[PDB]
Amino acid sequence: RPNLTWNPVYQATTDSVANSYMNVKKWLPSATGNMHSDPLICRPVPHMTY
Amino acid sequence: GGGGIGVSTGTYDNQTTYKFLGDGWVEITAHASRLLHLGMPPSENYCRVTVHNNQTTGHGTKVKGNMAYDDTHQQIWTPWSLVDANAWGVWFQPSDWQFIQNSMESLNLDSLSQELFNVVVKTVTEQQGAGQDAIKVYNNDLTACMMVALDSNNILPYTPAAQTSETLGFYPWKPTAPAPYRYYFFMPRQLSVTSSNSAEGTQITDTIGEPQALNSQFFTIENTLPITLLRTGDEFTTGTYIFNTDPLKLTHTWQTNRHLGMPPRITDLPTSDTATASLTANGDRFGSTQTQNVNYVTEALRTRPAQIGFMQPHDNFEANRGGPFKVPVVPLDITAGEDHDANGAIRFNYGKQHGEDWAKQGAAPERYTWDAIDSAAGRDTARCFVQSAPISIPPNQNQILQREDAIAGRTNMHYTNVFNSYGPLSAFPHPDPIYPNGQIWDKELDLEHKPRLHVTAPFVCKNNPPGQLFVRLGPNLTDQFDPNSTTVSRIVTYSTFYWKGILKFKAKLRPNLTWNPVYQATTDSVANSYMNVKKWLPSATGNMHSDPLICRPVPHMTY
Amino acid sequence: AQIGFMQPHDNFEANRGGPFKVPVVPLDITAGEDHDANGAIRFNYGKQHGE
Amino acid sequence: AGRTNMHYTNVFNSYGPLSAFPHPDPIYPNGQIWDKELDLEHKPRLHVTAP
Amino acid sequence: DWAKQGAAPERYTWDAIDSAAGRDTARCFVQSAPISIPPNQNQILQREDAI
Amino acid sequence: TNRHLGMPPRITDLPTSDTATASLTANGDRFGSTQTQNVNYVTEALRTRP
Amino acid sequence: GGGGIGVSTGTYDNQTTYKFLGDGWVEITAHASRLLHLGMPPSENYCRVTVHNNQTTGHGTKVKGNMAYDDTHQQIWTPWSLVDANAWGVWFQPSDWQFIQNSMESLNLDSLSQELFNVVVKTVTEQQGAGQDAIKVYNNDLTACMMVALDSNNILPYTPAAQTSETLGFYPWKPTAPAPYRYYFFMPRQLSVTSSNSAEGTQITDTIGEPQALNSQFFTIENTLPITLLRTGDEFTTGTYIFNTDPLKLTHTWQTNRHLGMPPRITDLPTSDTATASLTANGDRFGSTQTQNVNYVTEALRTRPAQIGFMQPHDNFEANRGGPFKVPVVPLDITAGEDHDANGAIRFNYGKQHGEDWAKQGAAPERYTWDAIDSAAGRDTARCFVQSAPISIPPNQNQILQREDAIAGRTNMHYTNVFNSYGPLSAFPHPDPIYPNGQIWDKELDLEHKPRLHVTAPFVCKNNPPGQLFVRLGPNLTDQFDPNSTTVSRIVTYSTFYWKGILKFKAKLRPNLTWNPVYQATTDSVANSYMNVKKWLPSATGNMHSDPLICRPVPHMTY
Ligand SMILES: CC(=O)N[C@@H]1[C@@H](O)[C@H](O[C@H]2O[C@H](CO)[C@H](O)[C@H](O[C@]3(C(=O)O)C[C@H](O)[C@@H](NC(C)=O)[C@H]([C@H](O)[C@H](O)CO)O3)[C@H]2O)[C@@H](CO)O[C@H]1O
Ligand SMILES: CC(=O)N[C@@H]1[C@@H](O)[C@H](O[C@H]2O[C@H](CO)[C@H](O)[C@H](O[C@]3(C(=O)O)C[C@H](O)[C@@H](NC(C)=O)[C@H]([C@H](O)[C@H](O)CO)O3)[C@H]2O)[C@@H](CO)O[C@H]1O
Ligand SMILES: CC(=O)N[C@@H]1[C@@H](O)[C@H](O[C@H]2O[C@H](CO)[C@H](O)[C@H](O[C@]3(C(=O)O)C[C@H](O)[C@@H](NC(C)=O)[C@H]([C@H](O)[C@H](O)CO)O3)[C@H]2O)[C@@H](CO)O[C@H]1O
Repeated sequence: RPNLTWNPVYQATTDSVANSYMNVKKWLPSATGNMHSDPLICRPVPHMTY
Repeated sequence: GGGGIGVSTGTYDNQTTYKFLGDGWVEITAHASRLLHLGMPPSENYCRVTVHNNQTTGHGTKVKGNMAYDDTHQQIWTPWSLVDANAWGVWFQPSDWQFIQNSMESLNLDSLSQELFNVVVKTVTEQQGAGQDAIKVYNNDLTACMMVALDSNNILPYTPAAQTSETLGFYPWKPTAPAPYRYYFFMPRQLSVTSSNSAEGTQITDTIGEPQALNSQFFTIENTLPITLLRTGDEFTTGTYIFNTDPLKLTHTWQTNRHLGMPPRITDLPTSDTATASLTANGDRFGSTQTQNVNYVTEALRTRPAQIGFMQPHDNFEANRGGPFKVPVVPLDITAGEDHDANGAIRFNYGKQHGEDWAKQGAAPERYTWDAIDSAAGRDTARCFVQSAPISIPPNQNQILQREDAIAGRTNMHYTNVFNSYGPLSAFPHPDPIYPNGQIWDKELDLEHKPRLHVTAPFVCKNNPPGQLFVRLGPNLTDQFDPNSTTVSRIVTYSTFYWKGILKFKAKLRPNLTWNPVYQATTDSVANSYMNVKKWLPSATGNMHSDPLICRPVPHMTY
Repeated sequence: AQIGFMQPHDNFEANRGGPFKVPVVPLDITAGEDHDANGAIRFNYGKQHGE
Repeated sequence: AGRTNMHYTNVFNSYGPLSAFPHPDPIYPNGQIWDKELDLEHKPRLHVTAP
Repeated sequence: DWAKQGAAPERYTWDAIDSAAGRDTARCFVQSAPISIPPNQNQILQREDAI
Repeated sequence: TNRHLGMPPRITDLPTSDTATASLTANGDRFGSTQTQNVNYVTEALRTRP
Repeated sequence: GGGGIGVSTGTYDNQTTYKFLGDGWVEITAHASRLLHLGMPPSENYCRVTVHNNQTTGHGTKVKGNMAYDDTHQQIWTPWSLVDANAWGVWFQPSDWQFIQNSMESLNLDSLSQELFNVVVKTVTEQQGAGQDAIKVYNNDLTACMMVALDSNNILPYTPAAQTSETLGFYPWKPTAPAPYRYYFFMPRQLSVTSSNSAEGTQITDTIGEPQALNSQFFTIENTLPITLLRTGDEFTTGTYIFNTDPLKLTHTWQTNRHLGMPPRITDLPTSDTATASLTANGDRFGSTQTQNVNYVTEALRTRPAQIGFMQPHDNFEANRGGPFKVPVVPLDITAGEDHDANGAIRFNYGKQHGEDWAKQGAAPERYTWDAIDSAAGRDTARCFVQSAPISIPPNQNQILQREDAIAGRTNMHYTNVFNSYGPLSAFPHPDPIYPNGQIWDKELDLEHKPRLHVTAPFVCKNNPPGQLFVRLGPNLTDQFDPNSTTVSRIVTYSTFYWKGILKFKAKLRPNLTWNPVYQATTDSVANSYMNVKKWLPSATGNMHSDPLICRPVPHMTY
């Protein structure tokens, strides 16, 4: 993608905030090995239409 | 050498040349030159300005039913200005338009080249005089520079000035000015839908939101475009853009679904010139219909190849995260019912530089409504009707949906307002060009899938539109400058520069194959006539006005 | 996607040339025998064409 | 609109970007074979009279 | 989630990331031409209007 | 959206304070194009969009 | 020919181009252009100025225990100014930084080129007006000249302005100014070490010394550098410097000594997701330790290959012939104890041109503390402890040196303050770059033996750094000039010139080999969030602020 905007752009990122849809814990294996893959965001960068 | 402060850096040329090539092909090269006045930007800072009309009185949005008066939005104000010349009037004398409309059958864009020359930057100083009437002295800042930028890759938001009537002037002998460049910035916007009859307690929700990262884009001319500094003896050239577009028909249609295919056979020829003719009994007549409950064929029930034109929802004020908006309507024939909104008539407001009578005093702008010249795809809402199948002719009050029929108990609401007949059989003409207050070319929308046509311009660049030309005056700093201070004392400075553009068109002479004489755009001397030549003649005081001219005067057979 | 589509019935639109039955894409009358809703084509012919 | 025999179906158009329909069937022997296209800058997807 | 016990399947609703082509039905409205601003209860088709 | 297409309306003057809004030219005196003729004013909502 | 007063002598270019070469290599060419305002030097004489704060009150050095407030020093003031652009913000939009941080894994300097163009020298004259409000008239001195010098051989003292926040502005649309060049001159300096609790009679020794030949060096730009006189139609070019430096990692580490090597084998897998696991009895566990008094192996006693990070003396105010100075500390992780000083956190104070909210009123500068993004080499002083050999676990109050233990009877003094664990096994990460208030490159110290790294910049030229650019306005003498007189009547004169620089970088795209999603630098719309996009968006009044952005967001395996 090209970068031509002064303002920083929104990017898909994980966090450590508790009960956060993006808590890395979700994409990490459990102690028993249980794994889950919740849907990830797409098209995070905006583009000018006109 | 070539560069010099005392030498001119360009040539004023404003003439439309016609080169007839052959087989009826015409190369129309339109030269346009204008003098531009640029001043210092009130601020040298990019600004995120918010406009919000929450007034609880007048045309505010806290007034029940003023939803349409919504002018709320956020925009990035830029110290840069824009030299936009995308309007038919900036490229052709009224006569040129007439010749093309009356003699040519097709017109397509070819190439565009633009040049900035003869830059003059001047400083204003005030000398003290008697009566305390300080005189203003204008001096030449030979070393001063004007910043010029061209966005060829079209990275910055496209802003056609024609819509705001902020394009260059339509009169080559009058000075002009560029338009301050500005672009919308996403801002959450929600406005409740109410009515003048809504309960007094009804609370209207007029709310604006804080910037959202997912949709926040801030661009600066400096961090995106290469900027050329222009001094008195400097010139700018934009090269030669090539237009890749679809040709525009200079002819109108007239054939409705009732004029498609072999007409019904008359029994016998009319007896007298004042006599009508008779067809075979509908029951005995041969033909094809799509209604089976009936055992007869009538011109109205006859199956036609397709649908010329289509019904369009009226005042469909849709609403997104950006507030309510009038859904655009394909410009078609208002018909004999003069149903402008039903057919998308375009009413535009303009100023003296764009054809308002210079004599006209008062701020009130000139307002003209453009009705499509087309006479084939229009819809007369008052005559349109829907019947119940199995078709029963004649029907009863409960077997037909006439327009007067109220919808949802709203007396003035009719199915026509919410009826969309667009389908795979809908066939309509393309928007007519509007000299001289009409945008010529337009940028396509970067959506994976796009609209069939744009209601604002007859031409849509099929790839990348001509680059926007940006101009600004640099801060003329004084002796006192604190880089850590917001305030920036600056020398009053203005600049004048000449702009020249060359727009080329590929047109083709129209064929003449009709016995009857054809309708042509002509002027007259009849008093109070929209075409009284006096209108396009200079006044005694020199006042000039250019009222819109007709287009597509010659009809062409549709089927 | 959508196989087929609903089509306005007896949309008699009107221009400068008078009223006209809007054509309907010929589709399946279905088990409801909805001919007009699906644009059934009824044609009238003479001896030279199969009468 | 209080019309007993009028139903939303009569004024309902579901044509959209997802609508997919077959093309008109030829009708031996009383059927037009070829047809002329309409000289409109933009044209219909198909003609109901000819395949 | 492998831990999630019970037959009940995992259910997720995907909302389009797009923020430009959506339609807020509650805010959408249709007015009568000739347009009269501000309109009266009989000059505007608000959503709450029953059909 | 359609409300973010084309050159925005010209603000009369820049906002005075960071907490201040801006004013446009009177809709009656404002220049522009609409598809509604029963009205003699141009409003961002009534503005003709491509 | 090419030279002319009316012709421009350069092009404004401020865009970051990204050229993807292959195998993931990226050529990042950063163009930066700024308008500079230069004024007449208050004096045209080089001056040996002495600063000495001997006040017996307030923040003076005759106050017991104000040793740290020492600002005493001698400097050679020069009529010359310096065009320094050694700061990350002067070369990249906030977005550019984010893209590089989130997508690239390495970054190295390549080449640097600088150009001075469009020189404009103007004179200020005052005309008498009513109300005795003399107006200031600004005229063009076409024949005036601006003196430019480049010290490529680096003979003059190196002065990175970034440290004084005196580099060029970080906003390309705002005018900027160079920084007055000045360099320290050796001056004997001795200050006694006292405490707020010292005896009232305690006499503090605050003494300064006379210049010492053994250490006296006076340099003048004129007698050391070739000077280029620049007139309105003149241009300066510094050529293309080539950077010979070591690449910078754009990734952080997380592995401490407790995360090095094969982990201990769990007896059995955890039973429930909420259950922990058990290892083999430390007595029966296999492994290697460096403590023999114990017959067991514990993760903490396990022998590790080396030492990730190291303890550093706190506030080691060492003292030479130049007075006391805070010994620098390798920037590391403040850890969960937030031990900033123990880990060398960098707190910097800057002004509007460098990211202070333009709205912020008051002289008070913006103050930000930079904590190293690293999470592996930090030291939590509160948790650190030293035990006595033969190791006795658990130890007694006399067998362990906990932090709270006072040293030399000073209650708040702890061994940690005087403990240095740097050794042959110490392994630490290199200083993180700090957009946008961070020095990029730095000069190496001409000592026969040099430091492993510099705490001020991520890049150290391994040979000779880019030459410093010096600019000054020549004395505009009047009619009255006495060469034998010290006083020099001069015409008020100021100059404005455009600076353009091209900095090129060799970067490499990061690899993705982890199942879990990776942490990326992102903005949000959450209210009062350090990353609320509103911060990097222009205000309604145009106020702009650039708060520091995170770096090295992606982690990399250390061992
Ligand atoms: C006569 C009738 O049955 N109804 C008219 C109706 O036509 C009229 O609408 C327009 O026509 C009048 C005719 O005088 C007038 O033109 C109106 O307003 C102006 C305008 O918008 O300012 C007057 C301007 O002078 C004119 N422009 C020029 C330079 O001639 C424009 C322009 O011609 C018009 O916008 C084209 O559509 O029209 C028109 O709105 C309305 C007026 O309320 O009602 C009856 O008078
Ligand atoms: C809070 C409010 O105003 N209204 C909520 C409404 O949002 C909620 O709908 C969803 O949100 C809740 C929030 O806890 C919950 O997520 C609901 O149901 C589940 C589901 O469908 O099973 C729970 C799942 O755990 C979740 N998936 C995972 C793995 O996290 C899914 C999924 O997030 C969701 O389908 C995405 O749309 O949601 C959601 O339906 C409804 C619930 O009745 O009403 C209020 O609680
Ligand atoms: C909350 C707690 O346990 N202790 C806080 C402690 O964090 C705080 O130190 C800093 O954090 C506060 C939080 O509001 C504030 O940021 C302090 O001072 C400022 C400053 O130095 O001027 C305020 C500025 O607005 C800010 N910069 C900007 C533009 O946001 C800077 C900057 O964020 C900071 O220097 C980064 O380290 O901080 C901080 O010093 C102290 C304050 O005494 O004690 C508790 O409040």
